[PDB]
Amino acid sequence: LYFQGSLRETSEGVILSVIVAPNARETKIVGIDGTRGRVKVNVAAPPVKGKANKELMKFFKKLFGAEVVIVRGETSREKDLLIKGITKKEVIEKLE
Ligand SMILES: [Cl-]
Ligand code: NA
Repeated sequence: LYFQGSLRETSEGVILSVIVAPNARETKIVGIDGTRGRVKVNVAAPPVKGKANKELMKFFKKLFGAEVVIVRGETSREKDLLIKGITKKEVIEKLE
């Protein structure tokens, strides 16, 4: 997997662009959507009541060891996550 099309480094940190597939057995990175420039993430939650947002952010805060917030897409499948205070190098190392 090449994650460089799904990330950009901003003033505040790194914006990781994902597309969520809900209702999964396990939350996990499964591939790259190159048409969207987004990481495909299976999410073990239903897509109701913010449960997929909660699971998604829990999984990524654990992975990066950084504050993760949804900056765009709270009610979309295509969510942009700001990982505050981190470089793109560090995020790519963690995604790999
Ligand atoms: Cl910027
Ligand atoms: Na949700």
